[PDB]
Amino acid sequence: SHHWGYGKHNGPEHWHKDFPIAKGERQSPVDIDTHTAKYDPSLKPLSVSYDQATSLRILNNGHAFNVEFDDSQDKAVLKGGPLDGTYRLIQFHFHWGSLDGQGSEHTVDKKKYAAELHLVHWNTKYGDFGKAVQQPDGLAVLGIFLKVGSAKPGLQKVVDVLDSIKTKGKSADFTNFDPRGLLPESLDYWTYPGSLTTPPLLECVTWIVLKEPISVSSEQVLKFRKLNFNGEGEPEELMVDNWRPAQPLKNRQIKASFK
Ligand SMILES: NS(=O)(=O)c1ccc(NC(=S)Nc2ccc(F)cc2)cc1
Ligand code: NA
Ligand code: NA
Ligand SMILES: [Zn+2]
Repeated sequence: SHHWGYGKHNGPEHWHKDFPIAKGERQSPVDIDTHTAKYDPSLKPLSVSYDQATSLRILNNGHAFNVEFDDSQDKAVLKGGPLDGTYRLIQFHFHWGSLDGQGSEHTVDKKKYAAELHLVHWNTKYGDFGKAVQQPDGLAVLGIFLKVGSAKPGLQKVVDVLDSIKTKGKSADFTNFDPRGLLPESLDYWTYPGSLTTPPLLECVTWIVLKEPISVSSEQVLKFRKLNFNGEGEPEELMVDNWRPAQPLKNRQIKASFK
């Protein structure tokens, strides 16, 4: 069984030994150089259709926490933009720092944000998530930066349940959560082909990274930082700095949806 994480001994610089694709040609995250990304008039309008989203549960997996959705039907889907066809929401999670000056996976002109939200969707032409991650167009991840400032009211229900899932393997019922409350006003975005940012690092993702960050309060992010990577009863290792740094861009171009 694998033992990867974010520490010195098991962090991103070690992942390649068990997961050689770590050094592949389309790894994520990347730095988004805003002066090299080009506006693409071919991109169709982005469609985020979350009205019928059905959240179920929140889980501390020892790496982050996942808010999981019922994806047994097209209840919450992402379409348009660079995407061909229909991508179903399965879960969201975050990456964050020990300090407000770090935490995001993607960077913007080398700027690190305090955190990054990933809304994970799978291409319904492949039938199930497990099949989709074996395809180069299997997933679409909508990435949203978080900066510290004013509180995000739509985040507070997530913050308040974290006390109940402090340690690895703990879960809690998490019904009726509306992920629309985590979006910024603008859907302007950058897009490029990449990968999962954790093991197994599969090169199956179309990344759609929104330009406009959301603002969360210091108190909200402080509560993320009280989570634990460890299991119950084990020595405490605070769940902080669960982000992979930027990877080589290699042959890829980042396209902008906006002028
Ligand atoms: N940070 S991320 O790139 O958005 C990201 C999104 C999703 C996942 N993996 C999930 S949900 N399960 C999974 C399990 C077994 C596999 F073989 C493959 C994937 C990891 C990272
Ligand atoms: Na677009
Ligand atoms: Na915003
Ligand atoms: Zn992620």
